[PDB]
Amino acid sequence: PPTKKVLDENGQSINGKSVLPNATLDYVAKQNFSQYKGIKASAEAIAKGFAFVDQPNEALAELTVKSIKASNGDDVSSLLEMRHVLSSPVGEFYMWTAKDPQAFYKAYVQKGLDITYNLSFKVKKEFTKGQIKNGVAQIDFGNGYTGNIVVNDLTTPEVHKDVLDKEDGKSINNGTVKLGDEVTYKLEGWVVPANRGYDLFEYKFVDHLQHTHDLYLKDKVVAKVAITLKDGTVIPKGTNLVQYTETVYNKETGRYELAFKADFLAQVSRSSAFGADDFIVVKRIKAGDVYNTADFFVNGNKVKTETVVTHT
Repeated sequence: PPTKKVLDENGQSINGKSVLPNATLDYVAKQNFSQYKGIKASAEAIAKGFAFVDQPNEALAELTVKSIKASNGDDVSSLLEMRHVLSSPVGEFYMWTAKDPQAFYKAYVQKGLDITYNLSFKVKKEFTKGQIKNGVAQIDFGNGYTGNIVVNDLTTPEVHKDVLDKEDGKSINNGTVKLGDEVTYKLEGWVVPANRGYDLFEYKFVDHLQHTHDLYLKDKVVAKVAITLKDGTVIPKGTNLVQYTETVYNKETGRYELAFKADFLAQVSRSSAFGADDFIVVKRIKAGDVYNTADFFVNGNKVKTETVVTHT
């Protein structure tokens, strides 16, 4: 039985874990010949040859073969012929068959030397949920054997903005605000799920404040869920996360950023959820209609909130 794993940056397996739209899926697939060590196959069995099959589902796109190596270190790619088929599998798939069955049998199969295929793919931009699947099979001496299917959920992030009279107050969206008064923008972060196959290096809001009408006073960032770090420390929901963040505000452009420090985010356990809400307090200093939107970035993935309005 041939096998396939899916690996993270650190070379660890993440079969069954969730990933983000910009993931690179790094697959390691094994054509298993170690069980044939010492075999004495007949010549007609040998002449039926050897082939390895990889079948990705509709989620995956741009194949790169990064290497094909035997377990003794040999680069064997020039001994195989790759085909991409599209019409024991029966739809769309990749296949590698040995060009010279005899020589391949002697050098690799009869010696029990497994071949490892390192393949990477991207996710298609129009696959925004469900399961990313990749399966393998192998054909030896004309007999086909399926191996395992590796499965990963694709989670597209999602965020919201509201405008409030103040924190844990009420929405005033499309409402009126007296001149000189304060309002609070709430940016609702995505809860990054437990059972993910990646660590966080970026969790960040960019808010384009309408600086001609709104004066940035201050901000506050709070945990939306209990957060568990790798060493077991639990950070209660509702906790003020300020010292794990950096805020910057350019008064000439209205650009506001709040970002978590990479060193903190690295401490969060892959089996904890993670999320924060950001409250931005502004003072209304001019009459007219005041719009607000934000962008949210999680590990290089960008999404936008809705646009809110208030009137003065």
